[PDB]
This record gives sequence, structure tokens and C-alpha cells, in this order.
Amino acid sequence: DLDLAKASATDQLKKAKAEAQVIIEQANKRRSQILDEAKAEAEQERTKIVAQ
Amino acid sequence: MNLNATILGQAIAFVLFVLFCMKYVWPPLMAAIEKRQKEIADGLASAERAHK
Repeated sequence: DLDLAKASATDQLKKAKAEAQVIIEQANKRRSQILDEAKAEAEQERTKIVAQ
Repeated sequence: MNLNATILGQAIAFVLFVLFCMKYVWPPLMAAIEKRQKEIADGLASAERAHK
């Protein structure tokens, strides 16, 4: 019962660490999406105001 | 019945079997039982530790 418990605990922990690592990389994908859209509307704001 | 010196020779036989039983027989037997009782108790503790 102690041996089997160790194996699942490890299996559970490895799953939890995998989802947490995915969520931080998904957060960096959200960051880089937000930053590229910010850059995209900053160039577009300048170009419209000078055109104006 | 016959009042007899067998009372004295049997008192030597009695004492010598209690000294050898006290030293040699009883400490090793109780060691073996109580060591098994500890193993069973460590089994109980191990189950609780697994679920913790």
C-alpha cells in the first residue's frame, strides 16, 4: 500500500508539473500575442495620425 | 509419608532449572515474540504513512 501510493503520487505530481509548465508557456503565448497586437496598433495609430 | 532427604536434592534440581531457564530460556523467547509484535505495529504505522 505504501509502494503503490508512491508510484501514483509521482504520477500525479508529474501530471501537475506538466500542466503548470504548459500554463506558463501558454501565458507567454498570450503575452507575445498581446505585445504584437500592441505593436500592431501603435504603428497603425502613428500612420493614421500622420496621414490625418 | 516417609520424611526424607529427597526434599533437599530436589531443591538443588529446582534452583538449577530456574537459573538456566531465567538466563537462557526466557530472554531469547520473549525477544522473538516482542520483535514480531513490533513488526506488526510498524506495519500499522506504514499504512497510515502511505495515505498521508
